[PDB]
Amino acid sequence: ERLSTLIHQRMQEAKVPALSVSVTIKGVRQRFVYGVADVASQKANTLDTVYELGSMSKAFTGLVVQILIQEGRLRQGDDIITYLPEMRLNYQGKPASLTVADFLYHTSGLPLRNENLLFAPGAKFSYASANYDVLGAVIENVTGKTFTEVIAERLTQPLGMSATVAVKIIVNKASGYKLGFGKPVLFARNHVPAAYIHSTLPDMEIWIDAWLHRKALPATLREAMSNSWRGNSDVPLAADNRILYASGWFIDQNQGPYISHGGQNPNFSSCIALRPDQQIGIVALANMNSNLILQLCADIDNYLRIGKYA
Repeated sequence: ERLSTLIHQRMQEAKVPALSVSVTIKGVRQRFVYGVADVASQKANTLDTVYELGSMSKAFTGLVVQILIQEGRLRQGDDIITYLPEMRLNYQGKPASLTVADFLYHTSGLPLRNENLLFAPGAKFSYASANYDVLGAVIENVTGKTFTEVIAERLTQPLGMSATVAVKIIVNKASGYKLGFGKPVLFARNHVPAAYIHSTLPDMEIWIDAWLHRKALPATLREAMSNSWRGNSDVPLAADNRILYASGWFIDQNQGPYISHGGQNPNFSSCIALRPDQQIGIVALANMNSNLILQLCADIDNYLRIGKYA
């Protein structure tokens, strides 16, 4: 019957040592912080505990690419070769053509030179985490700066997300655990844009708030946020999935707009979901990789939408 029972039950069923969840609706927000950030040391999961975002880093990368487009320093249509001269890619026998968009929207067909594509670029949606390391490079080639600097310069400092960092060790970072019979501790520079932004719950709340009040930020950010939520429709959709991919977010119109993404690292998992017509923002951070954490934001959304999750 209760939101804390749902969250605590999912935490146990998923066997994640620590779970932090934040839920906001109509400007009322509650936090659910459970468990331990480090098992052996019995260090409690606190508001300060730092998590890996995994694929939820892609929304940060995607927003920056959008800011750069909004400024005229880039276009989605731009050939990738101009920014990454080295990486030429193959399809059939023929050297393929690739655009920034192909990376943003996961239509690249990446199985990085001398490589064969799974399909002609633009032909299909196929999620490849590597697509956003490519855009990490692009953002570097464009600004002449490091990804880490651009993220801090463009997004975290202006938004005041002090504990959020794209890392080129960080205290307060929870231990990462894997799952076998029982949970063994398991606690990559080119892969940070796709998967290695680190943040805290309060900082992810700030991020959620900026997206929920994006009409009241400086125009450059605001127009880039709008464009960030434009899903790519020029792909085949499956019979039971017509959801679109936008800049590091899944966009679903069913009982929507419902805007979301999961994070799935070796040792960490997470999910974020926004329903901006009701001012709903949900974020979950966990220190273990579980498929149930990925579904947790949708449980919470069901609970808010109809009072049922079972």
